[PDB]
Amino acid sequence: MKKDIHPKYEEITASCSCGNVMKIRSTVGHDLNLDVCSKCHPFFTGKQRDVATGGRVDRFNKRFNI
Amino acid sequence: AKLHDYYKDEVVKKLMTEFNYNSVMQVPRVEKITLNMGVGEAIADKKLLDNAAADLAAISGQKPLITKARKSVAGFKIRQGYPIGCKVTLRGERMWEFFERLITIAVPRIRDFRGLSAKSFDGRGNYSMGVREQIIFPEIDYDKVDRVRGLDITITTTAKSDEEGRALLAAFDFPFR
Amino acid sequence: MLQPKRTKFRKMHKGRNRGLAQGTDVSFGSFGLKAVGRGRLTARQIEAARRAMTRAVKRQGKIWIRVFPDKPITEKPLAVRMGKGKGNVEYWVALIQPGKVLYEMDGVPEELAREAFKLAAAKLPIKTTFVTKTVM
Amino acid sequence: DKKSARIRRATRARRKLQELGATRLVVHRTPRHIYAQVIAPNGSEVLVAASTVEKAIAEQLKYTGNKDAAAAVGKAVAERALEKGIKDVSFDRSGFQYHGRVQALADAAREAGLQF
Amino acid sequence: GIREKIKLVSSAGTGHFYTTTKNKRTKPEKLELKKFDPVVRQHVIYKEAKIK
Amino acid sequence: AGGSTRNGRDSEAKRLGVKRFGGESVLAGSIIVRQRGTKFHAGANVGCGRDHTLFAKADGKVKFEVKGPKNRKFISIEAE
RNA sequence: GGUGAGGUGUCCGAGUGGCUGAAGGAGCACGCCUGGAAAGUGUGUAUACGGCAACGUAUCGGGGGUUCGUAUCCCCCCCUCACCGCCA
RNA sequence: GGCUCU
RNA sequence: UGCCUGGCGGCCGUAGCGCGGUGGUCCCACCUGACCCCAUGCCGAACUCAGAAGUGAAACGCCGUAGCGCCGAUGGUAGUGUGGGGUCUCCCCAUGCGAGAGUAGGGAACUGCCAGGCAU
RNA sequence: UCCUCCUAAAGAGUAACGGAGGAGCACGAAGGUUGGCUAAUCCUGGUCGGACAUCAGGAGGUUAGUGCAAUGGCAUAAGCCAGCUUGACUGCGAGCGUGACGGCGCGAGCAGGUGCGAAAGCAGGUCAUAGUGAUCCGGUGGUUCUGAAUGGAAGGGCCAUC
RNA sequence: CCGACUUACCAACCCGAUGCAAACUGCGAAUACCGGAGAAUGUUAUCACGGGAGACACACGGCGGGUGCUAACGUCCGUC
Ligand SMILES: [Mg+2]
Ligand SMILES: [Mg+2]
Ligand SMILES: [Mg+2]
Ligand SMILES: [Mg+2]
Ligand SMILES: [Mg+2]
Ligand SMILES: [Mg+2]
Ligand SMILES: [Mg+2]
Ligand SMILES: [Mg+2]
Ligand SMILES: [Mg+2]
Ligand SMILES: [Mg+2]
Ligand SMILES: [Mg+2]
Ligand SMILES: [Mg+2]
Ligand SMILES: [Mg+2]
Ligand SMILES: [Mg+2]
Ligand SMILES: [Mg+2]
Ligand SMILES: [Mg+2]
Ligand SMILES: [Mg+2]
Ligand SMILES: [Mg+2]
Ligand SMILES: [Mg+2]
Ligand SMILES: [Mg+2]
Ligand SMILES: [Mg+2]
Ligand SMILES: [Mg+2]
Ligand SMILES: [Mg+2]
Ligand SMILES: [Mg+2]
Ligand SMILES: [Mg+2]
Ligand SMILES: [Mg+2]
Ligand SMILES: [Mg+2]
Ligand SMILES: [Mg+2]
Ligand SMILES: [Mg+2]
Ligand SMILES: [Zn+2]
Repeated sequence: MKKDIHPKYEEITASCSCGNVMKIRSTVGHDLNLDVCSKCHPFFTGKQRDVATGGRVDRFNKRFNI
Repeated sequence: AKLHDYYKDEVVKKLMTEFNYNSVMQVPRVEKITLNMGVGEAIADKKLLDNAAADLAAISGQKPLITKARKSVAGFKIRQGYPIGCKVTLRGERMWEFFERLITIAVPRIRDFRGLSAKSFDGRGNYSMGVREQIIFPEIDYDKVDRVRGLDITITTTAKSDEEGRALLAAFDFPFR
Repeated sequence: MLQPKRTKFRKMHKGRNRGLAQGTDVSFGSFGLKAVGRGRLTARQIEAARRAMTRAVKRQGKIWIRVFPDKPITEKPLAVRMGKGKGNVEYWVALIQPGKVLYEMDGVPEELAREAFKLAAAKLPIKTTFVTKTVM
Repeated sequence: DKKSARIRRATRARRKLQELGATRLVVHRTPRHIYAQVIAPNGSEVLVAASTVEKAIAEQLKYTGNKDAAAAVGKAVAERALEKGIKDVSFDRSGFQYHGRVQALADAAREAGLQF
Repeated sequence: GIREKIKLVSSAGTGHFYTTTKNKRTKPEKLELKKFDPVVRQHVIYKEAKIK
Repeated sequence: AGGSTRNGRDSEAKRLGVKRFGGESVLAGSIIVRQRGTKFHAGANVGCGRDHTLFAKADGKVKFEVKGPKNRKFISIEAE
């Protein structure tokens, strides 16, 4: 790489709401506090729940009884 | 080089097993990652181009190569030689470290992330995806914005087929679907 | 009337018409009308003989036309002196050597092809003959 | 690919020396070894040759593909050329950069007595 | 024929000059070249002057 | 009376070609071929001019020959 | 018959390559005044095809082409204007 | 100041 | 002397593609790393340097294979120089030259110098 | 008037109010050198982004490119990038080509001095072929060559140039 | 919105077969031309320099062609 032209690329620490700690090299400089990581993202359970089609007959039978 | 070490220890053993390769060199490997921002609106002013290179330089710690028009087309009002985009090639450790920050931080920072496509592997293992918005990277400060951009990522690997790249990224727990 | 759609050039030299032909054998169909004489045909003569055999077969069978008029022929107007440029393109011809198969035909009997090619040959300036598909 | 582009990169000066009638020193460079040979102006036969694949040269060395090996080779080929009476040649880089092991070889041959 | 003609006067004190052309619209800046002066038998900077 | 034209022009013949053929003894500097391109190519003791003119650098006989992988035509002066 | 010039949305009209799929105005559609009309006045103001309406393609007489790019450049066909279409 | 028709 | 490999040529497709197989002692290749020599209109990708853990996957080389490519007769045909002739826009005769295309067929190159390795 | 192709009959040349097209410039880099590179088009995938911008791979293998017309060339690239630069040098020039002539052209090599390159070497404008105008007269700079009694000068000559 | 399907209304590319070209060529003659060697022949027939010219309105016929109507005792070229 060239010497001066590229920005500073320094290892910092990024902690998250799930308590993950990951040291990465970045151009931020300061330490980083995250919101979601790949550990705590609801991609493997929540997005599965998040389809939620629901039944029309079941709503019908739910609303009363004959 | 955390993911490069994870490649070298567990992905190679996995793929040699699940493909019955004769040699370990027969295994796929990632080669480069290309980060393009096609900026067609910089014909109004260079500073829009000049700011897109500054933003993408924060993402990947490289000064981007400002690309120009290969030829001239009149539908877009460009002549051969106009600076029309910016790219960054990432290889080596800086490639791996960006790929770590990507699949660990930025993909979760996508609004309404629900997976990727496994139908973006260009027939020959090389995967290409495109992000709508640069704020998913935490390098970018949200107030310090100028314009909501978008870029595209192109992971070039040594996989001959399409599935060998699909298995490689799945070995890196790449969020297909 | 057959005519090239585009041409690289608008006019052509008069040339000559010596030599033997190449489209000699009946390639595609079963029966053929072969030129014996020498000369130049036109798109009108071609289209008239096509009409005479299409009507003679009552659109039964299939007719190939092996030739195509690609040579432009210029003429000067009346009361114009011999100078002052080459004349204007008036019509299109095909140079015909002896042996050239002009037409082919199948799906019909031999005698019907004889009477059709005879009705066509009555519109053509050159002397023709009837041929069949030879094995080898 | 890389072999072919090196040849394309070399075949201009080779044809130029071919028409110059120049007795020509040919360098060939590998990651492990480096080769040298002095070729007659017909291009079909050699006069002297040296390498790091030879035992008499390689056994005095640490690694065959460094600059110190390349200088020992250019020295040996110069001492063989002057033994055979060949003094003025022209250096063919064979599509490499005049740099590093190639430059150290030619500088060694110049220092030992060859003239180019 | 917008490309007018000029002369490149020797800066060696001699009145020697080369003559040449230029586009003064696209090259407003003066031409300075180092050319041979056969009187002094040296390479001397010549400068653009008017053809007069 | 009437007419005109637009096709009256042509240029002068440049007298190209091969001035000295094979087996033909020449002096140094003698023009062998005048040509536009390198329809021929310069071999031994033969130079190529500014306009791809082939001239002899030495004295001797002309040798036409086809060499190279592209089967290009080379002209050489044999020694004599 | 030859030469030269030309052919613009409903109309007139400017319009010599890149903000001319169009100035501007008139006309037309819509509104307001008016008992109702006009004339004052104010507002809009291409055609088709295509998508889904993001918005895109075509057309400067028509048709073919140079060019990244043509309403503007070049050719062809027509149409028109002007001049010549003579001496015997 | 002038400002048609029904 | 045999085999293999590398370099430089000769020749320029009977020498090239394709398909299948095969090679790692050496060589070669990929390959490891890069603070340095040097380099990237970004990037050790390339170039370069320091090396030698791994693999022959790719590349390369070798072997095989007629799907092609290529080469290619013999005879004839076309043309044509000279002379002569006719029904003279075109042909014929004597004589000399003699194609192209196509057919049979060939055909998966040959060879030189140096160097190295393993065998002998 | 000049250039390119055909006519033009396999050396050159070759006419017509014969068939088709162009030129009357441009460039201080679009020249030189060293080093490096290799297209068109299409296919797939991909944020805005669309037939067509940019990006990644593959087919292809020059169907592209050449400052401009056409033809011939061009991969060792003559095509495309960057560095350094002014050989877009001065005096000459063996020897040839082409013209009735005037004239036009190619040119190795020599002397001087220079640029690039480690070096061999290359460079006396551009891939080539169009981009032009005789003489006279007159103008400008330089040069004692001449200078109508002598010394100068005017004027003339020579070199460069308009 | 996605489409549904079935026509014969066509059709790109590619492949196979078939033709044409003055301004097409992955082929390619005969002749002609340039150069060299060698006899025989020919009143040097060759070249250079010098003195004197004339001529520069051509015709037809054969072959190869442009143009014209493969019209002209037509016209314009090459060659005899
Ligand atoms: Mg427009
Ligand atoms: Mg009268
Ligand atoms: Mg009233
Ligand atoms: Mg009234
Ligand atoms: Mg294989
Ligand atoms: Mg490497
Ligand atoms: Mg292999
Ligand atoms: Mg034969
Ligand atoms: Mg044959
Ligand atoms: Mg083969
Ligand atoms: Mg093989
Ligand atoms: Mg000729
Ligand atoms: Mg001839
Ligand atoms: Mg150039
Ligand atoms: Mg070079
Ligand atoms: Mg695309
Ligand atoms: Mg040029
Ligand atoms: Mg006068
Ligand atoms: Mg005096
Ligand atoms: Mg005096
Ligand atoms: Mg021909
Ligand atoms: Mg006269
Ligand atoms: Mg005369
Ligand atoms: Mg005559
Ligand atoms: Mg006459
Ligand atoms: Mg005749
Ligand atoms: Mg005639
Ligand atoms: Mg006649
Ligand atoms: Mg005659
Ligand atoms: Zn988290």
